Amino acid sequence: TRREAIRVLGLLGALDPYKHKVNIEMLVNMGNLPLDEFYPAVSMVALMRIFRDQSLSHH
Amino acid sequence: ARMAAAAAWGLSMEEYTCMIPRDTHDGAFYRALALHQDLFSLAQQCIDKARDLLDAELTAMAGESYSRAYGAMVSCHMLSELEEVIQYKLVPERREIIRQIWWERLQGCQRIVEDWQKILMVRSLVVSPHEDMRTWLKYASLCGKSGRLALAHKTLVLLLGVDPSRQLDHPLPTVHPQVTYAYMKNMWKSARKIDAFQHMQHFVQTMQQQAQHAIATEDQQHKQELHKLMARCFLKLGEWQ
Repeated sequence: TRREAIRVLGLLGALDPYKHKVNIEMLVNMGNLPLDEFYPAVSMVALMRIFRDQSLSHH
Repeated sequence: ARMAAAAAWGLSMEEYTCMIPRDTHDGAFYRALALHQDLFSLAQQCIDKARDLLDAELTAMAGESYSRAYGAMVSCHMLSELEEVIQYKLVPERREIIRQIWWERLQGCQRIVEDWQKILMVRSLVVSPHEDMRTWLKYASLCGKSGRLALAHKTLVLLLGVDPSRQLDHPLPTVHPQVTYAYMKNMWKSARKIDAFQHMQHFVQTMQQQAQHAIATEDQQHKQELHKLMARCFLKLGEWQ
């Protein structure tokens, strides 16, 4: 299957990647914030990442 | 003798292939040697094995946002045209259309001399280079010097059948008028600018003679084309003057 995909790509012909593209968190925060406020706001971010997922129903 | 094989494609190969391992895609590529020898059954096997090796290389180049993959992508194109060569000689009826397909495929490749030369290095096994004059005109249009003046000189020698290294003083060639125009543009891109202008005047004169001969329906296709060339030459006869 991969060999056939290679055959397909070769059959389609050459292409300019320029023509292709034309025609088709924590560190930044820590540099300005005090960590005593940031890291609770990291724990909250992780908690909310888990919260919005179905696995919350298990944990 | 891989580098020797890269030149022996245009010349040798049976000797140089023995020093290329089979486990690199160049091994299969230059063993399909098989295309010089009309060994189609071996050629298909080598092509498929090359597709396997290029799969191994593509699964690595896929990481870098598919930017380097262009190189491997070109190899895919190369491999496909090998099969076309196997068809090109084998079936005369598809031959007319394989030339058009090869043209369309070449229109998409990046304007790079080396990859282009590899493409025609594959294709020239079955088409003589002086037949596909449009493709070599585009080769001339790749750059002002076509990469370097030696390459432009060789392209002109191929298209003309004339050797300016010995025949620069010769009058204008009997080549198709487009290549005459290209050759004079190349002469203008040198010290002999005044002589290039005089040759342009000569070319306009003889194309006017041809147009006078071409006053007829059956040759109007030339005449219309000739008008364009005359127009171009006249435009140059202004600016060059």
